[PDB]
Amino acid sequence: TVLLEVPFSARGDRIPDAVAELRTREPIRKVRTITGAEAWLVSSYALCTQVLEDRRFSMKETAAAGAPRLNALTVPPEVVNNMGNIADAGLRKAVMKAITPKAPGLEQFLRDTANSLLDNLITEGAPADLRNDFADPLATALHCKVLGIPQEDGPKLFRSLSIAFMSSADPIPAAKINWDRDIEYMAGILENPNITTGLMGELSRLRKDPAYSHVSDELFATIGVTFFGAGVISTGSFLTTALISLIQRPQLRNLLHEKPELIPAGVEELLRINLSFADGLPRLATADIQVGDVLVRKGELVLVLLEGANFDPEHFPNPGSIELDRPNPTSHLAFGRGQHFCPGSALGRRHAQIGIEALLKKMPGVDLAVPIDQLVWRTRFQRRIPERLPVLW
Ligand code: HEM
Ligand SMILES: O=C1N[C@@H](Cc2ccc(O)c(F)c2)C(=O)N[C@H]1Cc1ccc(O)cc1
Repeated sequence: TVLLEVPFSARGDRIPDAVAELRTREPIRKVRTITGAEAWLVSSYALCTQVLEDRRFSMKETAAAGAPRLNALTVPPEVVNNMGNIADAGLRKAVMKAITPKAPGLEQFLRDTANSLLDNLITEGAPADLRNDFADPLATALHCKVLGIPQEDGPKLFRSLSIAFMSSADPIPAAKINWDRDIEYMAGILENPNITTGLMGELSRLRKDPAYSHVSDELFATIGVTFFGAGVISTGSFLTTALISLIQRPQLRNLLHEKPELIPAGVEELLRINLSFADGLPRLATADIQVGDVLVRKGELVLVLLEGANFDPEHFPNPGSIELDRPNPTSHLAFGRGQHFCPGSALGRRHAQIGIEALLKKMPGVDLAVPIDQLVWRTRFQRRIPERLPVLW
C-alpha cells in the first residue's frame, strides 16, 4: 500500500464518505501531495482552527526554496506574501475599503448584470450553461467594476485563470506568460488618466501621493492582477457549486424563491457546505508545534481541509443538511480564519446572494438538464468546478 494521496476527489457535488472516516480516526495524518512531498492533512474543526490561528504555521514560508510543496508556484514567490506586502506598503485599509459591496450603485450594477445575463439565456432557450454563461461572466463583470477597469477587458483577464489557478506538480510556462502580460496591463491601467474609480482608480491616486512615493510600481500592478484573479475564480466557482447545491434541493429552491429574505441565511449555509477549494490550505511550520496527537516539526507542510472543518458533526450537527436556523451560522471556515481571513468575504457573499436572487426570480423552475453524474469536474486545479453546468427551466 502507498501513502494516502491528496486530493481525494475533484467532484464538487458531494463530499467523499472517506472524509468522515478520516476525521474520526486520524484528524491529523500524513499524506502525499501531487509533487511527491509529504504533508499533514488536518480535517477536524478544532484542529483546522488551531492551525489557521497560529501564525507559526506560515503561508509566506510555503514559498521557500526547498520546502515540501502542495503544488508548484504559479506566481512569483514574493506574491505568496501578497497581503503582507500590501500591509507593509500601508495600503491594506484602502484596498479593503475598495472591495466591499458598499460603493454606491455596485449592488444595482450586480443585479442589472445578472438580470441581463439571465434574459439572454431565456431568449436563446434551454439548455443554458450556468457556469460559462452566468456565474463566471457575473464574477468577471463584478470585478471589472470593483477594479474600475473597462468591462471589455474582463474576458481576456478571465482566460488567464484556467491556468493561473492550476494545481500542478511542476511549474507552468503559460502561467508566467499570462502573469507577465496581466502585470503589464495593470501597469498601463495605473498610467491611464481615464481610470479614476474603483480599486485601480484609488491605487492610481495613492501612487502619486507623497506618502506612497516609495511603494513599488510592481506592487501596485500586482494588487490589480491578484485581486481580480482570486476574486473572480473564487466567486465564480463558489456561485457555480452553490447553484448545484440549490438545484439538488427543490424544497430549498422553492423556499428561497417564496421568501427571498432568507437568501442570506441560505448563502451562509451554501458557503458552509461548499466544496470549491480543491486542496487544503497550505502552511509551513516555523517551529515544532503539537497538533492533536502529532508533533509537527519545523519545515513540514500542513494542509487545512476546509470541508473537514465545515462538515465536522461536533461543530455542525447534521452537517450535510442545509439548515437556516443554526446557532453558529458564520462560524464555518469557507473564508478561512485568522491572519489570512478572506478580505473579499462581504463581496463574495453579495455576489452569490444577488446571483441567486436573480436566478430564482427569472428561472423558478431551474433544474439540471443532464444527470448530475454527467458533469465534468476540472482536475488538477485549485478549485472544484464543472466545466459546463447545463440547466433547463
Ligand atoms: C465566495 C467567494 C470567496 C471565497 C469562498 C473565498 C475564500 C478564501 C479563503 C478560504 C481564503 C484563505 C486562504 C488561505 O488562508 O490560505 C481567501 C483569501 C483571499 N481571498 Fe478570498 N474568497 C472569496 C472571494 C474573494 C474575493 C471577492 C476577493 C477579492 C476581491 C478575494 C481575495 C482574496 C485574497 C487576496 C486572499 C488572500 C488573503 C491573505 O492572504 O491574507 N476573495 N479567500
Ligand atoms: O499566493 C498567493 N497569491 C495571491 C492569490 C493569487 C494566486 C494566483 C493568481 O494568479 C492570482 F491572481 C492571485 C494572494 O493574494 N495571496 C497568496 C496566497 C493565496 C493563494 C491562493 C489563493 O486562492 C488565495 C491566496
